[PDB]
Amino acid sequence: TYTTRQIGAKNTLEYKVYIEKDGKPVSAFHDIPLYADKEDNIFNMVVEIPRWTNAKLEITKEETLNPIIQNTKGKLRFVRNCFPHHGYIHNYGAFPQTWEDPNVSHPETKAVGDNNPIDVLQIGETIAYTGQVKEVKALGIMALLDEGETDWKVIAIDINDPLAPKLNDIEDVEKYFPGLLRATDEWFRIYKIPDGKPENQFAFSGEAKNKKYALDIIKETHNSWKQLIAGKSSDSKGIDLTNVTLPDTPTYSKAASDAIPPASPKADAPIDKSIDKWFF
Amino acid sequence: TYTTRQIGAKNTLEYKVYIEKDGKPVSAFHDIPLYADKEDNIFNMVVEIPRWTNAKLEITKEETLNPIIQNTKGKLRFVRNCFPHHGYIHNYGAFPQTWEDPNVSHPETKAVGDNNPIDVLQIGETIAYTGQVKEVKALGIMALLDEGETDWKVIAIDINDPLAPKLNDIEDVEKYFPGLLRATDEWFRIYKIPDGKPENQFAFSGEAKNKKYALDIIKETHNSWKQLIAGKSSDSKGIDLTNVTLPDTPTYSKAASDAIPPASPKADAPIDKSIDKWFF
Repeated sequence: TYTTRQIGAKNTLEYKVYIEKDGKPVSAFHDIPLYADKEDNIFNMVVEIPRWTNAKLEITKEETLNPIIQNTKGKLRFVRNCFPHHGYIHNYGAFPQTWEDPNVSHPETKAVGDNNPIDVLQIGETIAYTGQVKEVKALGIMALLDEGETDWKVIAIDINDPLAPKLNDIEDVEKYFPGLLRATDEWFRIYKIPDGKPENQFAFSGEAKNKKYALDIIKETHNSWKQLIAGKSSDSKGIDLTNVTLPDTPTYSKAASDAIPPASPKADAPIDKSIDKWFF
Repeated sequence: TYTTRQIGAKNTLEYKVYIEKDGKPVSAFHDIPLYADKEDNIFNMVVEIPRWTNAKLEITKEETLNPIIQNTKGKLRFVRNCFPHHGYIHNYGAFPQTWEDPNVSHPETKAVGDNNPIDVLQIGETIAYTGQVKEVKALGIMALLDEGETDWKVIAIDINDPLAPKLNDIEDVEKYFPGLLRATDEWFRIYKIPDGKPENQFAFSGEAKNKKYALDIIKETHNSWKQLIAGKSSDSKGIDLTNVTLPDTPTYSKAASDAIPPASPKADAPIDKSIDKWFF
């Protein structure tokens, strides 16, 4: 996408993240393709959860979509610091341009699909870029069945980062990052534990596929989101489609950019000392 | 001790940390007792390595002692981010007022003793205070024999922090923080690995004692440092003893406080992206 605007905050509850594309705002999940960068190579992705971070920000329902500190009980959602590890490790992306239809769950995914786009986790040597739009190639794919919701795990890396031609499938890692697998598997369950959510239960007995399953899963991810733009296609379009990158959608308001107020970066808001808590 | 002055930096190489006691500077390892706070309870300690931190700062040879980013090869010493875990986890203290005499190693400590004071690691819910002088009670004690050097591990916690009357011995943790033990054991070895230092090899086959061994080990720690102040006592006094808290030492220059230039906190200096590296 390019650069983004920092809406001063980081927790408070006003920190509005807005990524900008070239010369003007943008829109993740919409104004963010994917199969870009050597169609026969990989694609770009967005970030909204740097490693070692108890914070969790998303992007949906706002206009152009943007990460945030999800709420629910009037307050920022801080992910527990599970004993093993720290806060949030893996980074997190969200191959924007896709949508996990709640219904349609393909074979081997009863929990059908969900709302939020797709979850992507890249093990890039460098930290995250809370909205940092960097490239990366898909490796393996992980699936997690939680609260009747078809969840999947994508493996992407900074194609530009070292270990490029080194990682091109699941097998690898084990040799390079032999401990990133099972390390991710659980960490997810307990992720809900200290919060009111016991375990989850990974799909496929608990095994993940390779890029083959990723590319496909990632492919049928955009299409499901593409065949949606159409207009009414989806019988349930609860979100902002508006896209100035598709003059073929009754939502091409290329004027929804200037409207976006200029960035207002303030300062990282202090986080309750409750976080940094190793929940065993 | 009280408050301290931040010598702007955090890495650059000018970040000079200087803790202040009440109304005036101080001196760790010297102007920092220990058996203070219910002689029949615990004692205070200093910090210089917050959890999840690849940075390593000490305090010795400067005047009043102060943490730093040890060098050796013209450059800040950044601890690897070993795969398992992150950067630096445990915090780290240094029951100032003691000294591990290079010679004299008691029975069960061939590698005799070393220089640096004593290493202390407290699992306080709250983060560290790079120099934060907080209380805490001693629990267990760990020893590590590396490069012919009698190293020990102290277990202290924010007596004020939760899990107080809960933790009072090694056994515990296992139930409270069942995973903090072995978690510390190694993490140390590989600590040198990605740097040029293979493994280490914990002492006592690799087992640690309880508070009993800690209190004693911690006790004979100060004495060894006390019987030193005397003056020449130690045949090798390579450091600054100057102490304005002991008008009984040819180094009681209570005037070494005003001299200390006022704090000059600047801003956290950017750290090479080389750090945040999970070395498997």
